[PDB]
Amino acid sequence: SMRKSREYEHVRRDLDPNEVWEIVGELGDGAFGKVYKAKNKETGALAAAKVIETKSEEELEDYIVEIEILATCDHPYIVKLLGAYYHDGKLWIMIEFCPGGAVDAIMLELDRGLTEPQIQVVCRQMLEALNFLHSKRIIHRDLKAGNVLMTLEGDIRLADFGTPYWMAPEVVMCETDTPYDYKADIWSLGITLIEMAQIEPPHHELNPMRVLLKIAKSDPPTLLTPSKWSVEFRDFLAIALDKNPETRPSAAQLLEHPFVSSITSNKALRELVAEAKAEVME
Ligand SMILES: Cc1ccc(-n2nc(C(C)(C)C)cc2NC(=O)Nc2ccc(OCCN3CCOCC3)c3ccccc23)cc1
Repeated sequence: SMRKSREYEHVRRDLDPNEVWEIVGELGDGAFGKVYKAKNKETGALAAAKVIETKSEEELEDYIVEIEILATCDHPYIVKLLGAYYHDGKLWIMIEFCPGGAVDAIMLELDRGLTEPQIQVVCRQMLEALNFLHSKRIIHRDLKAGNVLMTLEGDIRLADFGTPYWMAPEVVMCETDTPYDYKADIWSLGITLIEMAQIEPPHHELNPMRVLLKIAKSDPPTLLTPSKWSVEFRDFLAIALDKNPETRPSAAQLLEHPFVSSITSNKALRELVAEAKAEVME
């Protein structure tokens, strides 16, 4: 047999998105692609929409993988799928708009890194989400501050905009599957905490040519000024930034670590997003 133009479970090809969704503007960009802000026709709910110019039905089948993953990952600390449409020769993906901004953009505008209680909340929530991702046998593979988006309410939304300062050593060294692929996120998480503490990641100052080398041959990175930080934090990094994927701890194991195991309030991150919000206009 052979199938032509299959009907995908979370996609509607029988309806224009412009019936439901009003294009309000361009949400900036990098080298990611073409993303747009949009308003709901019935409710006025804000959302972000990306559009891809798919030539063939073989291409379309590739790009919908992102939709299948987004749909199956319904969790309080992960971007949330609202819908997908395939109209004309354009695939539309939409998720709930995030008005806090990426954690790195927050750091840029304040010209300062996060405080420790700020880092603790991000860490605990990132951990809750990774534990869920690994629950579904899904690996992120590109964790960094730029993929941590913020709401005004105080909670993160984990994203992925699909140079390698956050790459795990076993992945740097690889020349070719393995039972400890999920662990690579845990290295990247650790590098993300240092990025959040010091604005930039380790080895930021080097020729990018040298970065894979440096990561392969160096001892795990540590905080530039340990005295400024808690013992719980330094210890957390030490066991998270383990070069052996086999002895590196799971997301679940770290949740029990005293650096995050008593964090219940999201307050410090509510307070953070507000400062950033207040300095947008002045
Ligand atoms: C191949 C592939 C497969 C899966 C993914 N993938 N995996 C995840 C998990 C792991 C977190 C569940 C998430 C994603 N994808 C994303 O999070 N992708 C996106 C990033 C940034 C965006 O917009 C910019 C930000 N914008 C403005 C602020 O408010 C939020 C929206 C997006 C706008 C609309 C639709 C998707 C967007 C990625 C790639």
